[PDB]
Amino acid sequence: ATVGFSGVPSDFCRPAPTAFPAEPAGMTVFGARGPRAEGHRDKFGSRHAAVSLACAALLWQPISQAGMYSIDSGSLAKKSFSEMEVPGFGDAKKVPTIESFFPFTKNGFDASPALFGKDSMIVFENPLGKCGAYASSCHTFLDEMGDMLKATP
Amino acid sequence: DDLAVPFLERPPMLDGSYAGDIGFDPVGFSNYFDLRWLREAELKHGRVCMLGVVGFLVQEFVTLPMFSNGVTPVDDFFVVPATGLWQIFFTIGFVEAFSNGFKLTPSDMFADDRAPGDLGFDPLGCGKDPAALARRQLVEVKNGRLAMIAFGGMLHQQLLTKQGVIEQLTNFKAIM
Amino acid sequence: VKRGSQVRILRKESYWYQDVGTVATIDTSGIRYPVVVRFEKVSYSGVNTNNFSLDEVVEVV
Amino acid sequence: MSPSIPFLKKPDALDGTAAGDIGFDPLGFSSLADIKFLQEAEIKHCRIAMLAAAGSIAQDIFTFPGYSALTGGAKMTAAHDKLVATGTMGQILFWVSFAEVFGTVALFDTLDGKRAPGDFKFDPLGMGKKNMADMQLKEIKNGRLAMLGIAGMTHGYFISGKGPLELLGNF
Amino acid sequence: GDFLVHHAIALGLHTTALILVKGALDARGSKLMPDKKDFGYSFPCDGPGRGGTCDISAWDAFYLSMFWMLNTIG
Amino acid sequence: VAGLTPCKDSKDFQRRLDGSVKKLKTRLAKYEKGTPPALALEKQIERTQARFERYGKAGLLCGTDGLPHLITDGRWSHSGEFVIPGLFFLYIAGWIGWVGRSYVLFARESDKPTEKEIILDVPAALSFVSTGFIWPVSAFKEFTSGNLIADESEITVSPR
Amino acid sequence: MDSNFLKYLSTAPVLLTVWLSFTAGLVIEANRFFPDMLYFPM
Amino acid sequence: EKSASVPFLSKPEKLDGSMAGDVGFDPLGISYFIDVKWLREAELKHGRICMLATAGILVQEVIHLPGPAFSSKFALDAWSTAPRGGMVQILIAIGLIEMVSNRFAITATDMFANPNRKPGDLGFDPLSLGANPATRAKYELSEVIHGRAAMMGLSGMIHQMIVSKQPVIDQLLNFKPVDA
Amino acid sequence: EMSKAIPFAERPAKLDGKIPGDVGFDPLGFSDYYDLKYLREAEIKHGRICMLGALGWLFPEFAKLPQFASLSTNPLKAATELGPAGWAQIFIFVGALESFSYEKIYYGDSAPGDLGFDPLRLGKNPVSRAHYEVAEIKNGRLAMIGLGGMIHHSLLTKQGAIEQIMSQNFYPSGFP
Ligand code: CLA
Ligand code: KC2
Ligand SMILES: CC1=C(C#C/C(C)=C/C=C/C(C)=C/C=C/C=C(C)/C=C/C=C(\C)C#CC2=C(C)C[C@@H](O)CC2(C)C)C(C)(C)C[C@H](O)C1
Ligand SMILES: CC1=C(C#C/C(C)=C/C=C/C(C)=C/C=C/C=C(C)/C=C/C=C(\C)C#CC2=C(C)C[C@@H](O)CC2(C)C)C(C)(C)C[C@H](O)C1
Ligand SMILES: CC1=C(C#C/C(C)=C/C=C/C(C)=C/C=C/C=C(C)/C=C/C=C(\C)C#CC2=C(C)C[C@@H](O)CC2(C)C)C(C)(C)C[C@H](O)C1
Ligand SMILES: CC1=CCCC(C)(C)[C@H]1/C=C/C(C)=C/C=C/C(C)=C/C=C/C=C(C)/C=C/C=C(C)/C=C/C1=C(C)CCCC1(C)C
Ligand SMILES: CCCCCCCCCCCCO[C@H]1O[C@H](CO)[C@@H](O[C@H]2O[C@H](CO)[C@@H](O)[C@H](O)[C@H]2O)[C@H](O)[C@H]1O
Ligand code: SF4
Repeated sequence: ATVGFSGVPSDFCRPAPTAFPAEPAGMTVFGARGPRAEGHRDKFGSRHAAVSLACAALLWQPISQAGMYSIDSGSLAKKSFSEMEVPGFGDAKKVPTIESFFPFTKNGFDASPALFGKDSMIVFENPLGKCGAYASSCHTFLDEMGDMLKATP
Repeated sequence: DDLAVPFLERPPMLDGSYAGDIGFDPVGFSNYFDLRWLREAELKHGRVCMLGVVGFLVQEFVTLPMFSNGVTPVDDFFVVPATGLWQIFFTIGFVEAFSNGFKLTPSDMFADDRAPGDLGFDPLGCGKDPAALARRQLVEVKNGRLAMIAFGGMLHQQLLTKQGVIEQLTNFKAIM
Repeated sequence: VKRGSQVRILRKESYWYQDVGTVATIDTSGIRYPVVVRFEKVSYSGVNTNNFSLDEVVEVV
Repeated sequence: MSPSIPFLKKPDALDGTAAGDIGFDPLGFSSLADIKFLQEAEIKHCRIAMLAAAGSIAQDIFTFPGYSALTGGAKMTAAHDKLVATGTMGQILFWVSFAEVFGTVALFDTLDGKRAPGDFKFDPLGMGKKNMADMQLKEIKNGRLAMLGIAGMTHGYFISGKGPLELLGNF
Repeated sequence: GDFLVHHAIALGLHTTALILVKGALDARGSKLMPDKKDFGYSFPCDGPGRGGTCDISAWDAFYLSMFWMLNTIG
Repeated sequence: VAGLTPCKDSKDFQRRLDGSVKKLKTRLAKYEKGTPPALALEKQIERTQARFERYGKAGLLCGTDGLPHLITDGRWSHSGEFVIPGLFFLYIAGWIGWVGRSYVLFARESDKPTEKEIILDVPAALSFVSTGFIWPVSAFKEFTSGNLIADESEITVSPR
Repeated sequence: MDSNFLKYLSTAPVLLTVWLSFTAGLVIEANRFFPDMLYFPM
Repeated sequence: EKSASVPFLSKPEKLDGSMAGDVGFDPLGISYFIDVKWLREAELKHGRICMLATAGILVQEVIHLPGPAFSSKFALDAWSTAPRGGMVQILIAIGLIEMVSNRFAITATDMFANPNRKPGDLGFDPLSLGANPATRAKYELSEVIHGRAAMMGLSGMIHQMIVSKQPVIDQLLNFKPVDA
Repeated sequence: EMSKAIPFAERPAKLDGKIPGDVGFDPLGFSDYYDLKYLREAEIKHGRICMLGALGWLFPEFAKLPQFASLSTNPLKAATELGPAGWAQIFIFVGALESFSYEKIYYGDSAPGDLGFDPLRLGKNPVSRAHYEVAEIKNGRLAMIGLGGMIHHSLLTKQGAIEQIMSQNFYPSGFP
């Protein structure tokens, strides 16, 4: 007989390679273990991925709160970069800026150095409330089992 | 001899040949890109920023008769005619092309193996002396880095306070 | 061609024209159609064998 | 066996050479994770918690002028929220992240074995040249005590609304 | 309704053309009777050999299309 | 709107709904309340009303006959009428054909292909059935690798 | 189960009947829970 | 000769005990007709998805992302209330993940073409926790048992949510026995 | 043996990496079936078309010829507005250009995409020539992607690319 779902094309008369690549043992965090070109793990290894991610976060910190901040009025005021007008580009007085790449305000997301901000913050809702596993105001599963065992027909 | 970051190993590609090399490459850009290209970029940034700092200082006090004066040097740019700005841009492009000999890309910029930052510009012949050449290479790179940071600071603080650098220093107001 | 070889038929009137069969025997006596080809596909008449000449068969690779 | 837990066998990944190593790993997290990563994490937590505990106590004792005006007299995590709106926490986080980029580089040097865990070569006053092992044991012990202490202070604040010293004065 | 009857007409035209074109192109020979041009245009059949060869002529294709042409014009 | 009126606002569609509901209610009037026939007819009325309301909101266009008409020209406003339904078909049909062809080849390279075609090897058949979910890229891969299209000189043909 | 009985169940008509009954059930249940779908909803 | 899990039934022939979690449990004999490598890959994928599913159903009842769209303690209601574009994005991302992680070998005919490919091994070990031979077997057994437990738990959670119409924690705290 | 683009798959047989712009990316194997020189020429022509198209999708939003000032900044609306005569003249110009391509494809052999157009003699240096060939291929690819996106964005928003960016209606409301 045939055992189905072998995963081997030659068993099913399907095209396949003849020499399969060997599997090297190397890992990249935020990457995978598999065949790679020579020097790939050294040049773009876990160190590369992690340090690049750290740089990306440090650059996110300015980007998240991107905007022209001015104290000319006597208080710190934020104005979108889109407000600025640029000479020498004909009709387009107002030109794309970083907000084009990162439209936080359009979606109503209050970004911050850390991902979430005051207006847009993770919401923690307490599930327990005032309930108790037994002999509580809330009628729990254990309460149901106790009542059932003490019930009277 | 001393390393910029003692707890990190000296980067492999930084062997001290270039001026100002204190083994500072913690993120290892030299392991990805050609160090000649990186040093050319560093020197170009530093020179542009040295000129930019001197311009920030002069523009706040002295304005050319043909142009109008903005409140701050960053606003002088918006005040000045757009055609004039375009002319400056195209002149800079022509200068770059001619100085690099129409070898403007990483592929061919150093095809003749010219020293990074060496565009043959020495009208007064200041760098004829070798020892003076080395000392002035160190001075150039250090002053260029300091001017890079200083131009960033001047740009951002001028945009914030809406007052020139010296005007801000004379009338310093805390942001909050 | 030799015995036990795959040969493609080149006879237009043949049920197996441009199809591959296996040479079962080649008669050197000097008859008109010496080679004998077996086929897995049966013809309309129900025969899976035929006699062909050396010019009506080409060895396949 | 384990000096700390006599009835449990010494963890395999704990040789005992590291500062503060008393064979305390009943759950075997060292067998799961690289011990260099764990040592770096422990030293980091130790230093951050020491600064945090000293900061809670020192904020109870004294407050810088201007910061009181901006935070409206808020304390601990409420001061955190007020000064997030202020923008000061943003500066602290920016510069701490700038430090932590090179911290990541140093972490990978540790994992490559070139750097000892937690060794940033920062000793301007030269206090560790006499007995570095002794100082390291002191640092680890004080850091563990500070982690527990900052836990206690923060949860006491969550319970009562009062800082460490104010709580102790108004239990 | 016009759409549906139009596509019925398309079916009719295409099937009549199918029968007629097949008859014309296989008139000279097929794999069943590879020497049909020898027998001509309107021979009855080739016998019950080779599975049966009823209606193996191009005339038969005409005869079979005529049913379909009548259907389509209907 | 193309050449007709929206079905949500057509007196003909409303009249058809009314007629259907009235037929069902006349059939219901002769059955006691709560009996299986009454419940069945009530459910029929509810289904009719739901169908008509959903057709109205779907954005279907309706002619003077009061019946929805389909715009199968390519207009994206009416894609759900022919194109998306037809894409689902083409997906399923390519799946079926690809797995069937794969099984034909699998049986071809067997001891008894005819036995495999009358008495199937259902483990391998289910294998192919599973494979059929990426049939577009698989079929194009076969085409470009040359395993799909046979040469003109390797296919039997009748004499001219 | 007997391998001969399993081969019989693998015979073509049995498999065709079972597969088409399964498909008919699929269509019938789809129409039972989502009836009167003259269009893809968009 | 007899299975360990079901004593009266004979040991499944294809289950040789090499795989983690193997107690000879295959009463219906799927392994006879389906390759155990494919079956184990499927088992691990199901168990991993159900581990994540149980964790999500339990966690997103107490903590949510900001916004009315993401504010739903009931998981079946979250399925509908969460932004549909986001859900389609997740679907596309899962498809790309399947493709790349399986290295274009995503079918029953080619999945295990490479001898190096092992059932359930997609090259996922970002922190390299599985490089220790001593703990590797224990980790494998824990993963299989966790997948099984999470599969059962997720099925129970989904259907008890269908019945009660309340979250899992909310149901257990305010239990109301089924009435019609 | 292994593709550069996809490290876990074998290199396509026809794509050996020698030709410009080759990273071994052919997951569906077009190169095995179709003539590689024809494919390269088609890719180069598509890239040139889309480079000009992407430039002209945005240029009217910045400046318009005085004759076509009234025409919409939306490129599709401007296409509708132009009128048969101007479109006929553009078509004749394009066909005259494509007569040379017809001659080079059907009655000549040459490097793919080589129509003899190098008036400024920028391709004489071999190293710069290699960089420029790869740059043309890659900029063409990016322009193809960008212009397809731009066409679909203009379909949806019924506005120009810069106008869409400025108004931030990045997200669709459904089919048009
Ligand atoms: C509920 C609705 C319904 C039903 C019951 C059917 C039923 C049928 N359709 Mg289908 N069809 C439908 C909707 C429906 N269709 C719609 C909405 C469309 C528009 C997209 C089509 C388009 C369509 C086509 C294009 C074809 C059919 C065919 C068929 C018949 C055979 C299918 C077959 O053997 O599949 C099993 C699959 C195979 C045998 C594999 C080969 C054939 C498939 C269809 C190829 C699919 C992939 C291929 C690349 C598509 C290229 C199409 C292009 C050349 C136009 C069958 C009677 C076929 C027919 O009539 O042939 C004479 C056929 O070719 N249908
Ligand atoms: C790198 C800097 C630079 C260089 C090397 C350079 C060289 C030359 C040369 C020789 C090669 C000529 C022949 C020339 C001629 C003119 N230049 Mg020019 N120029 C530069 C910079 C600026 C700026 C900033 C402005 C400007 C202008 C004008 C005007 C028109 C004035 C007017 O409009 O009255 C005329 C006639 C002004 C302008 O256009 O103002 C709208 C203006 O602001 N230029 N310029
Ligand atoms: C690196 C380096 C240097 C350095 C340095 C520096 C800056 C060193 C700084 C060291 C610091 C700040 C150490 C702080 C330790 C704090 C502890 C242990 C707190 C414990 C709290 C407890 C137990 C508590 C508590 C409590 C709880 C739980 C709840 C409360 O209700 C009650 C209570 C308060 C009792 C220098 C500059 C010298 C240079 C040198 O070359 C090297
Ligand atoms: C692999 C790997 C990694 C990893 C990882 C990760 C992310 C691992 C994550 C693992 C997770 C999330 C495991 C979750 C298991 C859940 C189970 C067993 C639930 C059982 C529920 C039951 C029995 C139930 C029930 C119930 C029901 C139905 C009825 C209710 O009335 C009661 C109740 C609620 C009790 C990392 C990223 C670290 C990298 C590393 O290099 C490699
Ligand atoms: C041959 C030759 C010559 C020459 C020449 C010439 C004239 C060469 C001209 C070359 C040109 C015009 C190249 C243009 C490339 C444009 C690209 C790549 C655009 C990409 C857009 C993207 C990615 C985008 C986008 C976007 C999308 C889609 C969505 C938006 O919301 C956002 C955004 C805008 C970002 C000369 C004449 C000198 C002679 C010489 O002897 C040699
Ligand atoms: C004739 C006509 C009719 C109606 C409309 C209109 C009036 C405009 C007029 C003209 C229409 C025209 C010219 C339409 C042209 C459409 C175009 C150019 C569409 C372009 C589509 C491009 C697409 C998908 C590109 C997809 C790219 C993908 C996945 C890339 C993914 C990749 C990634 C992310 C990593 C590396 C691998 C790979 C695969 C490269
Ligand atoms: C970053 C550049 C990447 C370029 C490649 C993008 C290619 C394909 C993009 C497709 C368009 C994005 O898809 C989008 O459509 C949905 C329509 O309901 C949007 O749905 C929602 O989007 C916005 C919030 O983000 C809201 O203002 C809209 O009112 C809402 O419709 C989602 O924003 C997203 O799912
Ligand atoms: S039945 Fe067909 S074959 Fe037999 S004789 Fe009559 S026509 Fe010829």
